[PDB]
Amino acid sequence: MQQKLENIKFVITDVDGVLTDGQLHYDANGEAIKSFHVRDGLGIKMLMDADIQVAVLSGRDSPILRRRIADLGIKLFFLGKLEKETACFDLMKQAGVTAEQTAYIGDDSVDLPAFAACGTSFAVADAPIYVKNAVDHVLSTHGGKGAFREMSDMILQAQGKSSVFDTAQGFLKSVKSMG
Amino acid sequence: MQQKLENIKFVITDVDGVLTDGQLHYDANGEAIKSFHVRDGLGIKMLMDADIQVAVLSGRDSPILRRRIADLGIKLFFLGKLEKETACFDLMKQAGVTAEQTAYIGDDSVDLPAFAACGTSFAVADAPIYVKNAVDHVLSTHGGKGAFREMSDMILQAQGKSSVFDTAQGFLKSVKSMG
Amino acid sequence: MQQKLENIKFVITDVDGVLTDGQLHYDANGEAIKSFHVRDGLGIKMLMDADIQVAVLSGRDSPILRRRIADLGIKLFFLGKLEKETACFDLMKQAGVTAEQTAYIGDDSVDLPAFAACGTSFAVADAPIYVKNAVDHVLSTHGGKGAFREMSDMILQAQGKSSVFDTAQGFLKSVKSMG
Amino acid sequence: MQQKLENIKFVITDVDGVLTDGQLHYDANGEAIKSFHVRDGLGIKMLMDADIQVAVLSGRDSPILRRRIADLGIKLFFLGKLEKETACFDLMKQAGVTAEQTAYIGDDSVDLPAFAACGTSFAVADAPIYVKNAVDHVLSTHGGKGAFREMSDMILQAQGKSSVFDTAQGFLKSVKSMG
Ligand SMILES: O=C(O)[C@@]1(O)C[C@@H](O)[C@@H](O)[C@@H]([C@H](O)CO)O1
Ligand SMILES: O=C(O)[C@@]1(O)C[C@@H](O)[C@@H](O)[C@@H]([C@H](O)CO)O1
Ligand SMILES: O=C(O)[C@@]1(O)C[C@@H](O)[C@@H](O)[C@@H]([C@H](O)CO)O1
Ligand SMILES: O=C(O)[C@@]1(O)C[C@@H](O)[C@@H](O)[C@@H]([C@H](O)CO)O1
Repeated sequence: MQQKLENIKFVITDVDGVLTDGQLHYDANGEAIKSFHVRDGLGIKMLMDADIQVAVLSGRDSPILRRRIADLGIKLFFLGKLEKETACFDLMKQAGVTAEQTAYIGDDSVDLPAFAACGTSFAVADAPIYVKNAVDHVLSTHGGKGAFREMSDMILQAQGKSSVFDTAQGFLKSVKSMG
Repeated sequence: MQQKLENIKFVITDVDGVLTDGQLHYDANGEAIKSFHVRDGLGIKMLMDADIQVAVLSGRDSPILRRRIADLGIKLFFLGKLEKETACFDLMKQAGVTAEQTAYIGDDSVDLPAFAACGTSFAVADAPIYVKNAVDHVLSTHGGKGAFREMSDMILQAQGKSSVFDTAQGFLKSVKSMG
Repeated sequence: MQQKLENIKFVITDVDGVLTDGQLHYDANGEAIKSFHVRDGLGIKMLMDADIQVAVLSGRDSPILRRRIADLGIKLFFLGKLEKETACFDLMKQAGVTAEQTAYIGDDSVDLPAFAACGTSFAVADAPIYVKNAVDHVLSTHGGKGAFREMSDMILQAQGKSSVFDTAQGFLKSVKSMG
Repeated sequence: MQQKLENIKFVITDVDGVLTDGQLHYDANGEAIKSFHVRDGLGIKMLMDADIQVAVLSGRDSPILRRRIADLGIKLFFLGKLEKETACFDLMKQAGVTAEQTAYIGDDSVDLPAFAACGTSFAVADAPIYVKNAVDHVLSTHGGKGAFREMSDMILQAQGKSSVFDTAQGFLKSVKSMG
């Protein structure tokens, strides 16, 4: 993984079952709550601060997700988008990066075309076998439990930028970019 | 399981403890949130697209559940229905299928008559022993964690229709029927 | 456990960490959602139908809990009550039963006086060691995951009344008392 | 741990991933629900009653968190505070205690400066390796599942004050200070 992890400048993430644990919390009007993970959020800020852009690609759209996106300072994203191959290529163009500079993390069949578009692919731990087979690296953490952060930790460390998370002094240098 | 799985044209599912993990999220006015699983939802759409109808049978009713049902394009259902044997037979009549073409997935005693009505029965992994004893197949996944999708995956693969989930090209052929 | 389980006519249950998993879901105004378990609810109805009364004893009170209590047909209860010894004795008096006819299920220190008041005591699986030490029986299921139902199943079976849950015909005889 | 645990007079806790399991439950307007743990709450009251002050230190702020803080009788706290070293020292000054009388419990990189400021540090069980490496003691319980209570139990027992939790009589002596 080292040689691909080293050249990542852009990360695209699916939401449901990656940034969340797959649960859709309905009320009478549809999605009412989305549950994201706090250590994921910090990982997102760490990547951005380390000159790695972050994008969101989801087959669902909601004002809730759009709010979490704003909270995190995420700029590039396509929502309600079920055909994800063309979506990935469009996001890379906006990011000013190539496919081999791009990493994608997913959990289900809808992500299979995204895995094909991006140079590096990750699956969350609770992903089905046919998804795990299609990615470069299967993560040890379940979706919505820090799976993104585990990935972001890997990418940063590969590029020698682990101080932001493994030392008090490293964190307290990018602290203005953390929230 | 192959010979029964091959002839399934209709799936009836219980909600609480199957499509959910059994939790009822109350507020002051009763049920306030229901949590469904995203990979279950995709499995539901995949079955329908593969000419397998899907129905919901629940001993509880709520505007929340009725919304999730609408979101998924599910047509046939009986809610607030605790006597489930007659309910299953009525649903099969509406579906235009027979009992041996019908599969049911449940988690508790209330589902025991449904298991008797349908030709093929599944239990979620966290079902009690007396429920596991009564079904044809006990699933490895807990309710609300993809138990339905595990079943739907099994049914499709038995009928040679796994491409919709295990290949990017298969998924990107039924993509208009996925949401 | 058989000889005590056989003579139980009354069950008193704690809420947080027994009927729930211990989580308190706050909004700005305090408790906003309480999550109960569906298989617990059915167990509650089964006990009542088998001439075993059910009571709730909680150190917290909320309109949410009061709603779930009404939904279940539970009549006897004391809420916001942190001194639970006197509370248990008062509930037994209302139930028309004795201490050796009474079972209590708890998860934390506040339940320790309740264990002392009632003849039979249960601890949920995730209870601390000092709680497990104080009860007659430690359950295998975690609080809010069917711990009550596991107990209710035990009590009924001890008294020869397991048909209501382990047979379709048994369930479909008390079906009007199930919801 | 005994010699440090014995002289603790002040505990500072992080919220997300310690008092909660790391999940941020968004609606359209941001954080909509925070989930705390009931056995944690009792541990908080037990510490305070045993002349150990409790403080909250979080990089996030919300009316929800401020409500839970009020519910628990917690007085000292700094919210929305991402640089936590100076924050810890300020809290100790308000508490009238020293650094070697102070214990901190965290789960992520943002807590690394807090670990350095306080004499005794704890990590929740699901904390990353670089956090576990930085603390005096790694807890066996996951964040939001009683990790705080496990710590509070340890501190009290070290100081000979375990009766409040391991005996009915001990609990029923500080019962007015428990809620
Ligand atoms: O919202 C989050 O997920 C995030 O990780 C984001 C960060 O901005 C950071 O604020 C962290 C906490 O505030 C750190 O204690 O929350
Ligand atoms: O709501 C869902 O559960 C579902 O699985 C349904 C599908 O329509 C699909 O939209 C999927 C996601 O949108 C795929 O990324 O959500
Ligand atoms: O609300 C429940 O927990 C309960 O178990 C109660 C029962 O009344 C019953 O209705 C069951 C479901 O309705 C059975 O499918 O819900
Ligand atoms: O809100 C809680 O977490 C707390 O633990 C706090 C305590 O005040 C106590 O009231 C307990 C329950 O009320 C005990 O049954 O709740």
